Amino acid sequence: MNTVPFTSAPIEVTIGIDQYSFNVKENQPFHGIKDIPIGHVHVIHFQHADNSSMRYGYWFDCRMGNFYIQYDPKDGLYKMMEERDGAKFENIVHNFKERQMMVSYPKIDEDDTWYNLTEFVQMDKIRKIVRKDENQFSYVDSSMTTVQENELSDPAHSLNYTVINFKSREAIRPGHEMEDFLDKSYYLNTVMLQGIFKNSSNYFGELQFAFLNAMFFGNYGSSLQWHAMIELICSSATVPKHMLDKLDEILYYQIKTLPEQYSDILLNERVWNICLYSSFQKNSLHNTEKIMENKYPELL
Amino acid sequence: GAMNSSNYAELFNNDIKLFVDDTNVYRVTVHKTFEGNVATKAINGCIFTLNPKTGHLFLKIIHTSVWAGQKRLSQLAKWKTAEEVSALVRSLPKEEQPKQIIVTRKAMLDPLEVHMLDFPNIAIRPTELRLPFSAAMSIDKLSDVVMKATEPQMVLFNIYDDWLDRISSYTAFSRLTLLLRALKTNEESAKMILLSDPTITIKSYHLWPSFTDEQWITIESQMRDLILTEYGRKYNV
Ligand SMILES: O=C(Cn1cncn1)c1cccc(F)c1
Repeated sequence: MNTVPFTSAPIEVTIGIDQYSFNVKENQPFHGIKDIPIGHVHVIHFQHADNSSMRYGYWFDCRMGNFYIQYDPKDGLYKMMEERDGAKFENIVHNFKERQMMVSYPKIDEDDTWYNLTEFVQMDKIRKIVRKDENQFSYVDSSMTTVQENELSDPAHSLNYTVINFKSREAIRPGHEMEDFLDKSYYLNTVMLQGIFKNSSNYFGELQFAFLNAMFFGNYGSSLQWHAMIELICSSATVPKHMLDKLDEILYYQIKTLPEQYSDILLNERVWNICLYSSFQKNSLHNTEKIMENKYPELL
Repeated sequence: GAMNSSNYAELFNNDIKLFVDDTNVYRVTVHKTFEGNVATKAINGCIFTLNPKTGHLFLKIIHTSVWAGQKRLSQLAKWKTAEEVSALVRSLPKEEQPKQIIVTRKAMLDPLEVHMLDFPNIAIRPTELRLPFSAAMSIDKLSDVVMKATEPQMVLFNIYDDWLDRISSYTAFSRLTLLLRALKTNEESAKMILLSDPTITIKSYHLWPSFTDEQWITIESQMRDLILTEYGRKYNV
């Protein structure tokens, strides 16, 4: 179990850790979060009480270093930093753990939600989508645009998701125009899986990371990427059986976790109705179709 | 974006464009089988690709052999249309290639866009106009060449005959659509109008009769009467 200490909490803020969140008051004696499970990536995120604009946060893996949060009064936000001095970090953490000024990551023992949302998400891949190579952790916020969004303006602060475009030469083989547009299996299996992602775990990991950024930061381009990667599978006649089974589980847990009140903006009516009711894989996502029909029958 | 009544004069400017109509590509007769079921028999079709400024018509004849052994023919017809339009553009010299292609039915947009990915600078546009190009098969010489074809074939026409010697492209296109709208609303009456007077002939190298200017006004007036009427006969007014 690992710990992300906080130097202090000088501004009132809602702090998220993975799917949990809690309110900290201005200058409350809050010194961080303890008992964070090892073996998973995590996201610690923020929404200032004064400015609900800009949710922002940091993806990290405690196996990659000792990280802590301190407020920066010049840039006006809680920044993740790394403590290089291990002994110093141990002492600062133990003292705060003794004074009980930390919240405990509140995982219920039965609960596999976070694992199921992050099963294929790896910190090394996150760091390639979010390019800032001097830090081991990755900052995301509501307003960052994707590489594909910029092609349609600061390249350093972008989300470099894999570009997927159904009406592109990459997607459409000369002489197979109709075939490849109506059945995307070529594009899915040869171009993306074999060519770009190398395997379906890396594909699913980017899909999961895009959903999480859409849900935690309301990041619009992430939401586009999540739906694009779903649609590319649902619109492929030929998908490995294991990939369909795993996708159904992935989507099921995303749909389960989505706040009921955010469905109107984070779910694309067209993509979902196509995937569940029209596409090649309309009969292949049983768990996802059941939760969608019972939780958001309005969208459909 | 879309083509409508507001940007209608764009059609006659000096940017090469083409209208593409796919309504006569996949054509069928519906009939009963010996067992009393229903079946279709395809008949030859055509793509109607028209330069509205010049009158040049690229009539790609769609021979029924192209449907043999194929499924979902209405969907395939849109892709076959787009393949043939793309092949046409590629056959043209660069300075003759269109800068825009306007499709008369929105279902053609994605098929054409995909087939024209090699031409990112050619804008593919829909239109809000209800253009009557489906009536092209009421022009006898066009129907004749489609029905006689025994193989895929492209035939070139000037759908304006020699009118551009005397009138502008805007007027020529208005006359064309009036004639076609008439032929679409009541083909018999429209054809009666065009041919009642046997002293006005169709030149061997033309599609429509050799009317004088004054005769064209009389003709155009009768076609508008027909269209307004049939609109009464239809709505009882
Ligand atoms: O580096 C620091 C504190 N500091 C060092 N130089 C300037 N500020 C640190 C490390 C670990 C946990 C924590 F709360 C603070």
